[PDB]
Amino acid sequence: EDLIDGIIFAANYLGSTQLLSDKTPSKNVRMMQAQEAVSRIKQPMTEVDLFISTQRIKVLNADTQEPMMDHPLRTISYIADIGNIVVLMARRRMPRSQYKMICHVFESEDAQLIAQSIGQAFSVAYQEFLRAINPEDLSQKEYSDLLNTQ
Ligand SMILES: [Cl-]
Repeated sequence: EDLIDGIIFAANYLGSTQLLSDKTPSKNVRMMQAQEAVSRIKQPMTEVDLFISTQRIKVLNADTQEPMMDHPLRTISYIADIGNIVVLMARRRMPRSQYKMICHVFESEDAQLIAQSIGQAFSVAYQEFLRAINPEDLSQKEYSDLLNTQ
């Protein structure tokens, strides 16, 4: 076989928004944060390399090759692409009972491939809960809802 364990994409990092809350943010709140982040795109940027594996997503400065963000895959709450834009949201570590959600925005010719690569690295892990129900017995609306709350 020719299994791929990691992939790196060039992209321009446009910046991020951060949301603090006293309870984990709902789906409706996360989608509001994602739209607001996109609506801010005018435009300063940093060239980055975006590394995706089954364990984590890391953003490296392209020029220095030093990490700027390192997110374990299990903390990603949302990934989407629209045109050349990629939006990636992650729950940041906070003391107990405080919550911080970060929404990063990138631009790349490979936006759709990047979002697809993240999405599938994720739902690979999430479906690894055969040892906790058989995903293949959940409808589309059931699995989709699992991903949006769990
Ligand atoms: Cl890794």
